[PDB]
Amino acid sequence: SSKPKYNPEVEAKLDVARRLFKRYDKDGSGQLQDDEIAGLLKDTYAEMGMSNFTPTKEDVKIWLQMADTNSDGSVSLEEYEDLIIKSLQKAGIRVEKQSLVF
Repeated sequence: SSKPKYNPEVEAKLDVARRLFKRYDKDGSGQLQDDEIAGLLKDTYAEMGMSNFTPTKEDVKIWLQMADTNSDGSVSLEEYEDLIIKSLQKAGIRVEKQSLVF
């Protein structure tokens, strides 16, 4: 149970999906639909800069379940963030863990 803490180069990749997420969630309750994720990613990647690299449906189902803990059965932004990470690796983007020093 680790948080999305990576280099400042990859972190920016999450800020994008975070700005587009709210653009989809009409309920404005920080919650989004799963079936909408497929289409949401289409515009997400574009803003991320990733080209010629679409998130496979076989993988998406995995990323969701990986964060589909015991709940109503919906997808939120908190989970949608970590998803992008695994979706970026498939493209060939190496993401390592970093830690600041107080």
